[PDB]
Amino acid sequence: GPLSLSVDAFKIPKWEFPRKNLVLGKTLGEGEFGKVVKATAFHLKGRAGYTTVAVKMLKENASPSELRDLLSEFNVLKQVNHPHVIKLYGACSQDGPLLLIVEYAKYGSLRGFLRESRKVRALTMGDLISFAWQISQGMQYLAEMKLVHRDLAARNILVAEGRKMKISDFGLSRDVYEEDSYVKRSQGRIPVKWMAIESLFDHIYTTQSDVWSFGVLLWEIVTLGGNPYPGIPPERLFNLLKTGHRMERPDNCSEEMYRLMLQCWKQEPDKRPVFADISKDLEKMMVKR
Amino acid sequence: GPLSLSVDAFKIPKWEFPRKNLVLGKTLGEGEFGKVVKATAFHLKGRAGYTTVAVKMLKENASPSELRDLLSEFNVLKQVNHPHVIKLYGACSQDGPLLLIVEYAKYGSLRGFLRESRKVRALTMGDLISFAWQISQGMQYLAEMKLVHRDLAARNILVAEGRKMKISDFGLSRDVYEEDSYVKRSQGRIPVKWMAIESLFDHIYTTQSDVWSFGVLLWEIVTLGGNPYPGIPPERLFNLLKTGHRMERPDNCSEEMYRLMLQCWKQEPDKRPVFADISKDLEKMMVKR
Ligand SMILES: Nc1ncnc2c1ncn2[C@@H]1O[C@H](COP(=O)(O)O)[C@@H](O)[C@H]1O
Ligand SMILES: Nc1ncnc2c1ncn2[C@@H]1O[C@H](COP(=O)(O)O)[C@@H](O)[C@H]1O
Repeated sequence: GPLSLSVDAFKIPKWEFPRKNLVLGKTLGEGEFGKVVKATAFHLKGRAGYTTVAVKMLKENASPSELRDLLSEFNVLKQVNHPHVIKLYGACSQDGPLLLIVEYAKYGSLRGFLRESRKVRALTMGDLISFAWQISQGMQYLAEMKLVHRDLAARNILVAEGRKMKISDFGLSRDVYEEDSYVKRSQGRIPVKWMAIESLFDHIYTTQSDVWSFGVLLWEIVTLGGNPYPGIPPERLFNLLKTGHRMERPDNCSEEMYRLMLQCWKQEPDKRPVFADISKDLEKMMVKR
Repeated sequence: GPLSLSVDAFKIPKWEFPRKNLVLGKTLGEGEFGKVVKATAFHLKGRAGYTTVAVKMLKENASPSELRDLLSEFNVLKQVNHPHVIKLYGACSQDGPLLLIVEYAKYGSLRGFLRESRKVRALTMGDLISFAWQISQGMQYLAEMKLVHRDLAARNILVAEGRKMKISDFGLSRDVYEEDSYVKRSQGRIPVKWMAIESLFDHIYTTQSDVWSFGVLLWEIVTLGGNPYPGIPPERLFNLLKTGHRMERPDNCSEEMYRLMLQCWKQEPDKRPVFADISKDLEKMMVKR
């Protein structure tokens, strides 16, 4: 089937890194299909000595779906280059488990980062605006590359040296040059509280649904890593969304900032801003303190 | 789409149990889509007082796929009744998260049970034969009900009072009355080292692929919860299987018992035994000590 084809195609070099020059350490976390360890790499891509890196691999008892997801992420990270997208350095596919070697972000996920802090780490409203703007810059680049990310959420943004945002977790990202949408027949593996209404009901993914997710991500940033639709079971989402309900304005959120989330949540996909608009909105709030 | 339909259909009574008569306790474990807690239920289905039960629910940030899986398991457990299939008592769908209330197996999963023991808990070869035979009895009942389980593995068999086997985890089970196969277009969410060769390559599931999985389950029992194809990455499975390689005879395994696993692993699905044969084989080994 499609996977045995990919696996053989794959197994039969700008990117291959020798296993014996990689040393694995502590677990940094598990996503939906991969597990990430901290690692160090010897003589990696022209850098002398060791370089601290992160490594993605399959978990115990990986399913065909997870393997496909990992090969997919690999295939996306090859094409992609932007100071706010996590950077890929190589892979080991030749004599052990499949491993992806990516850029190490020292502060971990944005969720964890935000949950460890408070608002006056002490973060200003400016820092949060700055975080949202960086991610938005990255999204505009991907939307231009014609890639739908699909899984935009605070747990999937990493925080690197300098508090730089890195968009992460490309297992579920899809190419949309041809038709400007990705449509998936069976049920998506993306959490329901981050999905656009039309992805939920109709299985349609576009850059405009990434904007929806970004809106939820904004809610996460502004609340310092709160849980969306708190206390509401995911199954109530169908009806609550289609009857026009949205999350209430959170505390420590200006009128203009809440207007931007509501706008990312418009039922009609074409009424939502594009990432360039979102970027221009956050810049404007930044400069007005 | 198909899910919003199910969720509404569902939300709009032999099985409904009042939430306020259920009290939740410690986590017992997480599967691929659900999380299970220990629980106690007041006045459950004609039983006076409290009854210790297990409860399945959605994890944090459940995806449409996981929700569908949970509704599916619910829909299967309603139809099913056998002393070696986990028993369903009710659900709470009316004013909180969706919860399935099932029979509590006090020894947990068979994997954990077996890994905690040694071979002379001290378990005889007879006890292991007895375990395999019970599971096989349950599988014959399901195959007769025209249900493909799909996810047969030691982690998905529970051990109840009296060391009774209970087949568990019905999220992925499918009806096959009409056509005697379940075929899934996209990539399965079942671990690759338990899948039949034709499920791996061609996405075909039948009672005969359940037999394949059972063969792997037998390997797990006989090794006291060993890890299949140890040290071999799941992605090498395509080629290793299609070139006719299988797991070597493990230690503490008779010739006749190893013959039964190889037979469950025959490339051609029609050359594998049916569960009734498997049952008759294990009975025969039992009685010859
Ligand atoms: N490059 C990285 N550097 C540090 N931690 C990471 C990195 N990639 C992933 N992680 C951690 O592991 C988790 C799972 O990653 P993922 O499987 O890509 O969603 C993340 O939420 C982070 O906690
Ligand atoms: N009825 C039950 N009684 C005790 N433990 C259970 C029960 N159902 C599930 N578990 C535990 O939770 C794990 C996940 O269950 P599942 O999500 O059905 O695969 C199992 O592997 C067991 O460790």
